Amino acid sequence: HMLSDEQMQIINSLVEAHHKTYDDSYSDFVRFRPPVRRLSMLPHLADLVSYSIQKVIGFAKMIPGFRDLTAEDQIALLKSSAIEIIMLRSNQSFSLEDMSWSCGGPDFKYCINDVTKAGHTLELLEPLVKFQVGLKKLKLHEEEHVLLMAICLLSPDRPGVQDHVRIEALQDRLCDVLQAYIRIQHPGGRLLYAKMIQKLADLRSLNEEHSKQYRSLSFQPEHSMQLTPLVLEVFGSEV
Amino acid sequence: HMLSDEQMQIINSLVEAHHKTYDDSYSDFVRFRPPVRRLSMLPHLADLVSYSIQKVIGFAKMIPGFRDLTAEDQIALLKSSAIEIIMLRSNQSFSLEDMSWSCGGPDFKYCINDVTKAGHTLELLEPLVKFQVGLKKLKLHEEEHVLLMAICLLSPDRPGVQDHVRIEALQDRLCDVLQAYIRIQHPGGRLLYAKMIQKLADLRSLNEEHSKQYRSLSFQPEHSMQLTPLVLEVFGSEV
Amino acid sequence: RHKILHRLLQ
Amino acid sequence: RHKILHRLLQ
Ligand SMILES: C=C1/C(=C\C=C2/CCC[C@]3(C)[C@@H]([C@H](CCCC(C)(C)O)[C@H]4C[C@@H]4CCC(C)(C)O)CC[C@@H]23)C[C@@H](O)C[C@@H]1O
Ligand SMILES: C=C1/C(=C\C=C2/CCC[C@]3(C)[C@@H]([C@H](CCCC(C)(C)O)[C@H]4C[C@@H]4CCC(C)(C)O)CC[C@@H]23)C[C@@H](O)C[C@@H]1O
Repeated sequence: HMLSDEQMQIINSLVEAHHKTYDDSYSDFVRFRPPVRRLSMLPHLADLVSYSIQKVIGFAKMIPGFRDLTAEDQIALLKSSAIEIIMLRSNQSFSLEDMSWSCGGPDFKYCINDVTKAGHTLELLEPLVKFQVGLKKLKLHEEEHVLLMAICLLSPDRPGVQDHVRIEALQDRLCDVLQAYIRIQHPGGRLLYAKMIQKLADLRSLNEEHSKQYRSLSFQPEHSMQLTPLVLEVFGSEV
Repeated sequence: HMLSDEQMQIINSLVEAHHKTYDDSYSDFVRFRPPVRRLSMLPHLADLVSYSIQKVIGFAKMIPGFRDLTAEDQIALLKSSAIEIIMLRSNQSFSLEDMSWSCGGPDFKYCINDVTKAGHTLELLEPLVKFQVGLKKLKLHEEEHVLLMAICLLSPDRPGVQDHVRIEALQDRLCDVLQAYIRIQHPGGRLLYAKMIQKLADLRSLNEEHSKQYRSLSFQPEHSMQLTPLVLEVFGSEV
Repeated sequence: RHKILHRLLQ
Repeated sequence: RHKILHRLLQ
């Protein structure tokens, strides 16, 4: 009925890491290519994703145990889960009132038709919105939110990983922390952990849909030239 | 003492091509990553060069005879001369009064210390400025300016070209047009053609200095990630 | 490779 | 390759 010292330190490290890598003011966005509303929004969103990947990488290197993995496994986990971590962390900006990502005034408020001007269709954009709504309804504590990101990144079931035994070992330790935290520090969360694991499976399908929409983008040189070097390297298949 | 019909058509095509690929208002620059004044200006200048490369490519495809070359020779000529054409066309924006490239108000006025915040040193920046001043003093007509760009691009002496015989053939035809135009349409230009050929040799040395400064940039991944896909492809050596 | 250049050259 | 990722991972 009480969190251990080690489980607390793991929680302290993740919350600090997330605070070190997420700006609730979104003030770096003026540094991106400005949004325009023929894939009109692609340059801005590419800069947005490239920026978030650097933040996910910063967050990952502070997950306990991650830096002990080989550089190969770190890359393997980063490449496969990068888009899933981005969809998870974007929930902090998602607003239920306007059903969009409100990162600013008119410019940085990202609604559905804006992602359309980036190679995606209204139809395939549907499960992303539903995922964000259901995730928003869980009203996760920062600890639960940050623990879910770390668990997602440390999935042993990624194409590329080698020491899946030890990545699974690290992920289960984090899953133990989340279960204990929910049980002893979240009132009325009797089914929350199960629901969070459900969102992870949803991210897998959203990940696969992005994978295919991205192969279209990266195969058209006039669109892939709009991407950034980091995006092409993280979402490329040149392992 | 009179321009031929063919020499006029070659002049008409180049002036139209340059007018189709150079904006004297520089209004697309708000679409670049904004300038900031640790290689602070690099993202803006990278977007600037990437944009100019697309314009040089557009200009090149309208040079008479260029489209008849193989795609290999076109790439070979583009990759070797891209930075030289950029330095030539930038002279239209270079102002002698402030010794800078005045493409806007405070933001898009590019002085010496701004290029320093892009991996270049004050010392190596010297021949670029002297080149621009001497080029500005020639007071070239648009025809002479646009003819010099086409002659530069069609140099048979580039690493990579194959049918150097026919690229040399195209370049000499353009050199004939420039000599004839200067002789019959430019008063007091008795030595202008010789001076323009001198500027071409100067571009070769500026090109080699950029080549080495760029290898430094492209070998540091934290800097090369700031570049664009087009820049890395044009200035890369993966032929 | 030169995929972008090939594309930009129409 | 993965030069950027290797660099960003310190
Ligand atoms: C990124 C963040 C923020 C907001 C995050 C958004 C809103 C904007 C659109 C983003 C960035 C989506 C991408 C964009 C395209 C990606 C490239 C061009 C590489 O294909 C679409 C594929 C997903 C659509 C679903 C589908 C069809 C099934 O694939 C993922 C997260 C979204 C803002 C702030 O909260 C910080 C946070 O880091
Ligand atoms: C580009 C244009 C304009 C202006 C053009 C400028 C002013 C800004 C700086 C630019 C763009 C210089 C580059 C920049 C860095 C390139 C990357 C990052 C790839 O290394 C420096 C290497 C040259 C320094 C000399 C040296 C040391 C010997 O290498 C070339 C032309 C310059 C504005 C307008 O006129 C349109 C025109 O298209």
